[PDB]
Amino acid sequence: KLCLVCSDEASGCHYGVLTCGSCKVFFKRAVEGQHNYLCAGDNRCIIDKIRRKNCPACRYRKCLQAGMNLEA
Amino acid sequence: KLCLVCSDEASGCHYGVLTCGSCKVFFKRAVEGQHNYLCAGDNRCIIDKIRRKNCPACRYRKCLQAGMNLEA
DNA sequence: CGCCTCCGGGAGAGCT
DNA sequence: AGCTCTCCCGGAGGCG
Ligand SMILES: [Zn+2]
Ligand SMILES: [Zn+2]
Ligand SMILES: [Zn+2]
Ligand SMILES: [Zn+2]
Repeated sequence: KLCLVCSDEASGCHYGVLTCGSCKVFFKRAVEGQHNYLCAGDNRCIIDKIRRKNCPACRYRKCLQAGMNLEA
Repeated sequence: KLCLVCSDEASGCHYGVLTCGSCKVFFKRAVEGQHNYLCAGDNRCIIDKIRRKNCPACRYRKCLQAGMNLEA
């Protein structure tokens, strides 16, 4: 039921991991677009439905840590 | 709204032709399967929802004649 | 960003 | 086994 990256309600198993719609699309864009992000805090930011936009850096890291792979 | 091959409820436009979902996957498998297929009747089998299973030979023939190709 | 639609295709459950 | 067919998830394209 819950997204392993932000804990919004999960919409399926995406790129390997139980994930919400928005994190699926975010991850795809993050890898393909080869953006390189930057944490403005400690790399410890809180990623939930309310704060996930704030730190793409930590959100992307949480994505990686959950095991998201573009070709799972 | 009706599959151009078996007249079941069409699920959209697959490989060029308005078809149902089972005709989509059947055609793909037949083409790539490099398949013999011999009709047990006289190449005039009735292909509908309840009968499309019996004769791959006619189903495939009907698929091709409907314009299904693995390009579009 | 977060969401939509559309169609391709993997997979696995279930015949046969 | 081989075949059928639905469920689920992929990319592309587009949108506010
Ligand atoms: Zn999420
Ligand atoms: Zn951060
Ligand atoms: Zn059909
Ligand atoms: Zn036949």
